[PDB]
Amino acid sequence: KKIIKRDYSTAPFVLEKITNAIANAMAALGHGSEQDAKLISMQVYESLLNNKEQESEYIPTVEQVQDMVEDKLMSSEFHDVAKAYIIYRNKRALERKTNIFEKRINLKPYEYPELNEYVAAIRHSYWIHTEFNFTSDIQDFKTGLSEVERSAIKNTMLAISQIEVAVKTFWGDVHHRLPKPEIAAVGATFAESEVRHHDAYSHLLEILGLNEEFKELKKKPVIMKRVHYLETSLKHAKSDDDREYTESILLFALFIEHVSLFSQFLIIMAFNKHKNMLKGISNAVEATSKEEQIHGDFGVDIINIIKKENPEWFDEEHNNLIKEMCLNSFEAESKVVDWIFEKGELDFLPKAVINEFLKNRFNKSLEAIGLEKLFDIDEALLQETEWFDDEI
Amino acid sequence: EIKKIIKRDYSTAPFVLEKITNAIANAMAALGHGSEQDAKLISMQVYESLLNNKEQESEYIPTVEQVQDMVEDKLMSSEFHDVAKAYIIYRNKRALERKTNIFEKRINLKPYEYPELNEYVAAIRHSYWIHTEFNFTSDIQDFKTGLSEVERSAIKNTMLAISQIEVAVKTFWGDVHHRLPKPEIAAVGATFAESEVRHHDAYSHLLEILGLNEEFKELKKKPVIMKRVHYLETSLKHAKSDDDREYTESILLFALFIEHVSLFSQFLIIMAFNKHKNMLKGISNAVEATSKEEQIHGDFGVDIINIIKKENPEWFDEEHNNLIKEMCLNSFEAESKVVDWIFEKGELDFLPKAVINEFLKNRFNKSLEAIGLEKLFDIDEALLQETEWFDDEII
Amino acid sequence: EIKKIIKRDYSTAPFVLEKITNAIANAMAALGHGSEQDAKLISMQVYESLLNNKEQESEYIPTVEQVQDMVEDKLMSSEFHDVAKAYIIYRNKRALERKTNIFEKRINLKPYEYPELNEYVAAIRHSYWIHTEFNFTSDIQDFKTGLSEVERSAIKNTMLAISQIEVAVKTFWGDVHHRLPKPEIAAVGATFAESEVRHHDAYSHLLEILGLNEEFKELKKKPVIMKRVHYLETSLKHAKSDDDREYTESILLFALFIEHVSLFSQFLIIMAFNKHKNMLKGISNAVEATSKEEQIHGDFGVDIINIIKKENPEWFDEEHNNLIKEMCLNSFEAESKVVDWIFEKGELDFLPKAVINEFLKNRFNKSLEAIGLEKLFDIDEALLQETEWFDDEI
Amino acid sequence: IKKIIKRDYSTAPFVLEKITNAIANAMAALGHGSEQDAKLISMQVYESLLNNKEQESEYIPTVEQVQDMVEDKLMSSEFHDVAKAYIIYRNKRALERKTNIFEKRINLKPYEYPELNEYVAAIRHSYWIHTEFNFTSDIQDFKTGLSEVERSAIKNTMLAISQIEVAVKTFWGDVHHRLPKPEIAAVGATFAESEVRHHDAYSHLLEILGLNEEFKELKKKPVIMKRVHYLETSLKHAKSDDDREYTESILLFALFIEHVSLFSQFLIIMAFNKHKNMLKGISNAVEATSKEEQIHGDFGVDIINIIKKENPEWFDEEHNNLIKEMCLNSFEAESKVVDWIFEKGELDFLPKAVINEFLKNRFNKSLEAIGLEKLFDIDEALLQETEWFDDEI
Ligand SMILES: Nc1ncnc2c1ncn2[C@H]1C[C@H](O)[C@@H](COP(=O)(O)OP(=O)(O)OP(=O)(O)O)O1
Ligand SMILES: Nc1ncnc2c1ncn2[C@H]1C[C@H](O)[C@@H](COP(=O)(O)OP(=O)(O)OP(=O)(O)O)O1
Ligand SMILES: Nc1ncnc2c1ncn2[C@H]1C[C@H](O)[C@@H](COP(=O)(O)OP(=O)(O)OP(=O)(O)O)O1
Ligand SMILES: Nc1ncnc2c1ncn2[C@H]1C[C@H](O)[C@@H](COP(=O)(O)OP(=O)(O)OP(=O)(O)O)O1
Ligand SMILES: Nc1ncnc2c1ncn2[C@H]1C[C@H](O)[C@@H](COP(=O)(O)OP(=O)(O)OP(=O)(O)O)O1
Ligand SMILES: Nc1ncnc2c1ncn2[C@H]1C[C@H](O)[C@@H](COP(=O)(O)OP(=O)(O)OP(=O)(O)O)O1
Ligand SMILES: Nc1ncnc2c1ncn2[C@H]1C[C@H](O)[C@@H](COP(=O)(O)OP(=O)(O)OP(=O)(O)O)O1
Ligand SMILES: Nc1ncnc2c1ncn2[C@H]1C[C@H](O)[C@@H](COP(=O)(O)OP(=O)(O)OP(=O)(O)O)O1
Ligand SMILES: [Mg+2]
Ligand SMILES: [Mg+2]
Ligand SMILES: [Mg+2]
Ligand SMILES: [Mg+2]
Ligand SMILES: [Mn+2]
Ligand SMILES: [Mn+2]
Ligand SMILES: [Mn+2]
Ligand SMILES: [Mn+2]
Ligand SMILES: [Mn+2]
Ligand SMILES: [Mn+2]
Ligand SMILES: [Mn+2]
Ligand SMILES: [Mn+2]
Repeated sequence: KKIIKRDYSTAPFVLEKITNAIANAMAALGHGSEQDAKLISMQVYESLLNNKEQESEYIPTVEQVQDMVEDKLMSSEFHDVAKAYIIYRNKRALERKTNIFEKRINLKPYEYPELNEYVAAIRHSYWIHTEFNFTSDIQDFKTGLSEVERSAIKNTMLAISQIEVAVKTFWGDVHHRLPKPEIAAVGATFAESEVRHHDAYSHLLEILGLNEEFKELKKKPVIMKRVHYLETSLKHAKSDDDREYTESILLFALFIEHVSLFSQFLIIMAFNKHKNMLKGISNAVEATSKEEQIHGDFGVDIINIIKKENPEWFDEEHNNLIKEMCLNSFEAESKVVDWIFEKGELDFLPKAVINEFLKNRFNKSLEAIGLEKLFDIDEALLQETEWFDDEI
Repeated sequence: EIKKIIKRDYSTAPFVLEKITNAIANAMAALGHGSEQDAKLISMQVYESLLNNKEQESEYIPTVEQVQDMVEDKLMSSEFHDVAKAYIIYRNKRALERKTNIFEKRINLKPYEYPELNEYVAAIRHSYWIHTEFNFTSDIQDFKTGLSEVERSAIKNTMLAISQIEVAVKTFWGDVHHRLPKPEIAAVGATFAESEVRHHDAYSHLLEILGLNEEFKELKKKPVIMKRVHYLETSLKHAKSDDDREYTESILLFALFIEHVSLFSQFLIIMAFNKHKNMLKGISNAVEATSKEEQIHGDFGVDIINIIKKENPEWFDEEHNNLIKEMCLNSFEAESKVVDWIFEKGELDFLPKAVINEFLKNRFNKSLEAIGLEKLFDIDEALLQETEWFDDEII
Repeated sequence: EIKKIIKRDYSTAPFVLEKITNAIANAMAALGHGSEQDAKLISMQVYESLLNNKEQESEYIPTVEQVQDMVEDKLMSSEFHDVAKAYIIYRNKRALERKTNIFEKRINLKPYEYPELNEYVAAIRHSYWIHTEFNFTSDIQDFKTGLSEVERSAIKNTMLAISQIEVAVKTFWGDVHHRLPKPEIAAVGATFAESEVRHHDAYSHLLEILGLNEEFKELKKKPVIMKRVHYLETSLKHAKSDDDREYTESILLFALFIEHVSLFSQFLIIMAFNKHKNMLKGISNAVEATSKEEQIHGDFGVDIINIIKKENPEWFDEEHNNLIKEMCLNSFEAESKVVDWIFEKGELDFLPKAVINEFLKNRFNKSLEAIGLEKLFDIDEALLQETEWFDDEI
Repeated sequence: IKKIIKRDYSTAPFVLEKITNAIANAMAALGHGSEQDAKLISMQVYESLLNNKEQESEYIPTVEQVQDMVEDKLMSSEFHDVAKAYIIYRNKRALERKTNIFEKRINLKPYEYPELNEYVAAIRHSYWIHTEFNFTSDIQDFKTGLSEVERSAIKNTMLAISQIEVAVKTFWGDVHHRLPKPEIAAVGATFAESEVRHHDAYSHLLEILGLNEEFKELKKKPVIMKRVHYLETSLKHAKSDDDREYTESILLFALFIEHVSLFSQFLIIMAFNKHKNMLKGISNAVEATSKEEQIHGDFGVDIINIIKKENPEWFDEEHNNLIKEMCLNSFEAESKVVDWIFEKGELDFLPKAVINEFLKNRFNKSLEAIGLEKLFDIDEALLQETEWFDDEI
């Protein structure tokens, strides 16, 4: 009575669909007739009937029906039709496969409609800094935070602005190498969120009087070693080779988007969760974290589409490079944290707790692709930042 | 005496003789020929000649460049000939370095070379909308049962015409930073690019809910649409060119004619329909929001063209102005034919083709005039006044 | 009774039944259905059906593909249906992988995919020439105290027209390996590129010694030349394109019309002069040497197009074929105008424009026919016969 | 004043009318002054030049000294506007006369670097095909005439040459993309075709010597993998879109790859024929390849010196330490290739010590050619043993 289609949907069983598929294979070779096709269809039907005998819960698949058609054509006089059927079916199956790097003729239907959720995610998360009030935050600096706390916040703000207050064009340019309408939609939507993040942190540098301090940040050794791993990771961002460009997406989504700013997002939101201070800045950092989580997630999905389509590319040589880069990302981010707390650590958020938080983020990134974790974790120290992931 | 000076930016400032002395002293120090005492002597000569021009002849304010020309003249009249020559060369080199090039990348993020362009990001953030904010329930009812066959055919054709531009992959603005590598331009491009994602989603939804998906796939086979695709593709011929001059022609025709005129006859039809018949409420709200964002898109293009013209005036000769004028006529011919096709089953009493055609002719003239070019069409101000309400709702 | 087999490379080899047995056993091993014993039984059936063909043919020799079709047929007739299906798919997959793609890079240097293309390197090594090998002394004497004003104007214009193409930077052949990344194509590219340096140096020297350097700088302003530059640039529109189908149009128009027809009216004019008037002995020698090298250049391009057509037949539709025929006519119109300009001061009695025009029309038809297209020009066989000596000199 | 030094440093007869006309043209351009005024200014320039000659040090004026003098007299005169316009026009003409190797140009002629045309003439002169040589004697020398030690050394030397030569080589043929000059395009295309000839020659030698199978397996040898590593590192930026990165590739390629990588192997084959009077055919082919490799590296040295002269800022201590670092890595790997060639034993007439000094010296000459200091200490006695090699080339 029913059939499971290729898209896993159920549809009413129509024997004429089997008859016509056989008749078309027959017509293509000039061997057989509508009468012969009807006979073969019945043989296929009688066989399906016998499968409902072994199991009452059985409903045939389109691929099970196809395998059966082929088997009956091999058992018949129409061997040339059987061979042509096998080849034709296999050719259509190969044509139905997707290539993320290849352009398509038609706009609709989408090849990866699940990616449309990323446009909806950013439209939901959409924010402008002008929606927040930084008045309490300015006062927290004037008459509520200690020299040690104010140095840590200043350094954290500067570290976020290093990445955020810049020209960011990776997502906006992703459609040049992944030429899909659904990816272009995501790319454009993410590019604009990067304009909003720039405007937020550029405003915060202004109102906090950190503009001069920001221009001189590039000359700091800790920042130069950070710029070095960031630029190394984006080495192939403009490459014409699809495998080289995949390395850029990988390191960018997994480590840049998902770990580079989160030691800093943690610090600002720690001050707020703990002391109920930095209200406006915390709101802006939380909204950034939410959009950064969406950015990294899309990258993880893109990598998994690439891996599924080109599994050969993901060998031991590739996996050792990712693990090499992951460690260099950690060592550089750990030294950024050391610089943030140059004037002293915070009793409520020590460097040890921040370092476990980073190590874990890097492991989750590795695990998201299908790689084994790189760091051993102190579960007790990690539990101290469980509140962060509950809020994002 | 001399109390004021006109600066390079044409602003006025109090006259300070030490500024002339220091400029001369620095030229002298660079060569090791002359002293502050000699510089002071030359400054006075410059000052005395500046007075001879003022109260003595026409009651003027000297310019920084008139001062510079005078410094050079006194240096040549003095013993410091090597200083005179070095001053001439340094001044000219500083003049060249001071120029902005929209096509060249700059070293530092701040200061911005074109900070006026930042207003376009603010404009789109203000005009920002998603179709999910509107309710198209009444519109679906109007279209399926509430419209006459003449009205329905016109609306269907208008919707299809908007969708052949809007329901497509649009990456021009998102890619503008490749040839115009400025942070402030990159910000505008990204914001405009996302606005096109929203425009696509809106008209794609409208094709779905109005049951026009099948008529949309078959639209490409229509002669009027093929003729439209032809001028649109001709206009974007150099959109991916590596020559800055060729690429400028693409920005020009795209901003001035594609962004400012191609969809506006259709935008006018939907607006006039709601205005007179109080129908197509949701679609009207969506068309109005698209019109506002298209006006912003074309405006940015106009500004970009005027920056390019100011920096490369040689590129904008009579041969290139005749090409724009010709393409403007081809854009009008094709859009006028689109309007004829929209009203194939009959014209609307409240909005005749004659009123639509004057509205288009005027939009094309404003585009030409916005770029310092001569108007192309002669306008009947009476037929044009019938669509004045449209420019009220967009501004 | 079956002693030989035709292999895939069309070579004949002794028939070995164990080769059939092992192919069946590998398909059987891959699925875990059957045994070596079952494979030998299927082999015997295959051998038996091959003999039935020998009964009907005569000295029937099976091909590897006929043996393959037979293996499949016996597997379908047997209990091993899964093995028959897997054999069909594997054989077909292996055949698809064996196909060549001119635009794709290969892993190994040897074996060559197109070894016939190596002949072009040998062809140029044979035709290789430097202008310094010829003597232009008699030519300088002819060009002053030997030619009439009509003859001298024609020669100067012919030389200038040749130089319009030859005295320039030519990098198409040298850059062909970027889009057709084959070692054998890279060899031809480099060899053809150097020949262009030799062609440039030749015509640049002739402009110097004939005192045509000033006339050459002001040739670009001539309407006939601007019209020529227009079709030449249109033809090379996609020469640096990143799309393989667009780039193929550039190779096509370039090899077929630019290389094989653009300079040939001029080559014919100079040759005619040495043949009939017995003059310009040095210049005729260089022109003949260039003609032979241009014929080699266009020929390689024709071979490249035929490889592309064989591999992507879908690309060569009616829309494509109408563009080639459109461009072929524009090439002819522009070249016919060039001939009119060469003879602005008067035609030559031994070589009239009508004879030159039939010569061109025919060259364009041969180009079209070389890539399997229809002959586009109406030919006066009598007027054409007047220049058959040229082709009987390349 | 009888003669003047021109911009190209050539001497020419002094003509005062050349000064008069330059002044008159500056005057004519503004409509300020006359030929009479130009003549007066010319004389002032002449008189001041005369003051530096007969009266001072028997000097010869240069075009730029005459130009500075013209400007000085114009500044001393009433024509301050033409004095200024002269200064600007002279400086504009001087800026236009500057060359940028990375930039295109409107006109084919005149050439910016006409000295580079000599490289096309050099290759046309050195042009050869392997079909011109007779390898009959060589084939038998290899099968039956060589000892086990000698045979192994020749086989390894041939395989080492072929590692570089039997391959697709497109660097020179692609140089015009980043150095877009007609004169560079001419050398590049000429050099690219010579590499096709080199490929055909060593591919034929692998065939006739029965080394095709040993060649396919050569890639798996640790010494060869180590060699491929420095060669690929050196050509890291060969396809880069940055002019400074691409310059590093040209540098390492011309100086070390072209001028040194194959020269130990070229020396082995030459020395063998010289001493043993065997491998006459192969020696002829090797000598012809050595001659064309010397031309290839020389053009590269000239290109680097043009780049250095135009962008001196690029050649700092950080850059120079990288070249010296890469030069040592090239030497280490090449010396390892020498050890592998003689794995079955050294040659009495050509020991590894003599080959190693020969290499060290070649690397020093490369460094010195682009104005860098040497790196290796040389044993002049061991080096003298290979002076015949440089005489042959
Ligand atoms: N509803 C059905 N009832 C019975 N057999 C079916 C049905 N749908 C598909 N099949 C089987 C018959 C053939 O063996 C095979 C392919 O048939 P076909 O008519 O092309 O449908 P389909 O599943 O490929 O979808 P589509 O209509 O989009 O091509 O699947
Ligand atoms: N020309 C033919 N030669 C051989 N078999 C054929 C031919 N035409 C149809 N068939 C058979 C084999 C196919 O699996 C079956 C259904 O046909 P068809 O709908 O065209 O393809 P399909 O179901 O395999 O894939 P798809 O739905 O992606 O088009 O009919
Ligand atoms: N206020 C002034 N009073 C008199 N002369 C002035 C004044 N400002 C500028 N000048 C003249 C003096 C010199 O000839 C020439 C350049 O002087 P300078 O001190 O560099 O100022 P400026 O106009 O270039 O501004 P800036 O501070 O941006 O360099 O302009
Ligand atoms: N090093 C120098 N050599 C020669 N002339 C000099 C030098 N320094 C200063 N001068 C002269 C010429 C300059 O036009 C003038 C003012 O100097 P400066 O402010 O540095 O340049 P400027 O006003 O022309 O341009 P800008 O202010 O835009 O950099 O003084
Ligand atoms: N000499 C032969 N005698 C009989 N059958 C043969 C012979 N050579 C090939 N075949 C048939 C047997 C199989 O059906 C089919 C493929 O067999 P196979 O052993 O792979 O040889 P081949 O022709 O593909 O060459 P290769 O050894 O390079 O793979 O061809
Ligand atoms: N793994 C297998 N699954 C199914 N059939 C197989 C398998 N291995 C061998 N065969 C069958 C089908 C092949 O055509 C035949 C000969 O095998 P094979 O030499 O590997 O391929 P082939 O001769 O078709 O192509 P080629 O020689 O070019 O690789 O044996
Ligand atoms: N032979 C000469 N005798 C005297 N002055 C000369 C001579 N040649 C050049 N000069 C001086 C005069 C002017 O100041 C300056 C430029 O003069 P000019 O006539 O343009 O010659 P040149 O050196 O630039 O060569 P060219 O003829 O190629 O332009 O050089
Ligand atoms: N139009 C002019 N305006 C100002 N000075 C001029 C003009 N024409 C000639 N002169 C002066 C300045 C020049 O240096 C000099 C010689 O003229 P010219 O040969 O044209 O340039 P040049 O010798 O400096 O460079 P070049 O040889 O590269 O052309 O005469
Ligand atoms: Mg189907
Ligand atoms: Mg200044
Ligand atoms: Mg096989
Ligand atoms: Mg001159
Ligand atoms: Mn961000
Ligand atoms: Mn981000
Ligand atoms: Mn839009
Ligand atoms: Mn728009
Ligand atoms: Mn040629
Ligand atoms: Mn040619
Ligand atoms: Mn070589
Ligand atoms: Mn070389």
